[PDB]
Amino acid sequence: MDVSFRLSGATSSSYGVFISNLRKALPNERKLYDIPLLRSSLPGSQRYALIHLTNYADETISVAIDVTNVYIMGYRAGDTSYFFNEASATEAAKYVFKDAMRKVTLPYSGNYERLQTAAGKIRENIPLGLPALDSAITTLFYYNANSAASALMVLIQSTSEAARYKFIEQQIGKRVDKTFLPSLAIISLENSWSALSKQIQIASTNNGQFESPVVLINAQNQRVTITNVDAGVVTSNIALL
Ligand SMILES: [Ca+2]
Repeated sequence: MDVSFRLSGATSSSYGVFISNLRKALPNERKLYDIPLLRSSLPGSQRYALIHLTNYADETISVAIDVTNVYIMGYRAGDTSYFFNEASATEAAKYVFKDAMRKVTLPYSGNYERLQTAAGKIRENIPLGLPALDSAITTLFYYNANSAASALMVLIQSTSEAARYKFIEQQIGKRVDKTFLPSLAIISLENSWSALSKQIQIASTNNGQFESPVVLINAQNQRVTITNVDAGVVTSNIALL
């Protein structure tokens, strides 16, 4: 289906549906503990998915996602494509937005270390929420090299990260007419996603137990360590492995 999200008329529920639809567009190798396990490898023609986002002023950006790991590869605004300077994104450009009249290769890869350096700010200090996403879209639709990095981080957390965790989806979706600075808990989840997924996978081969504890930060700003699949983050939060 055409997976889109319109900020004009948005509600917490319409954002939840958009994120649910985005997760459903991702092929699954199978499920582990009721959580979809992403395909570890796919041929280019089956590897990328698109989602479309419209800001309050009815301006739209289309976003390319690598279905193997939910990473954002690039976006399109009108007749121009923009891809991250990284191997996976170069491949993505061979399969999506192929008919863009103009193409540009962003100055950096899609990793937070590179984007934070390019933006001069860390995720902790960049407001999220639906109004934040509207502004990021406007900022990306009228591309400017000096402002794209920060907006891309808002876009990425609003899509990929929300898709990976129900807590993140919920937290962003609840801010309909206000923004908010993400908590260390949100940052901890994003940072620990590959480590956590890997431990859940390993847990399935170890009678439900992690081989390496995963230390996280909860909503109360407290450190808490996860060691098995009975943990709330595994049973009621992570949505993709
Ligand atoms: Ca994998």
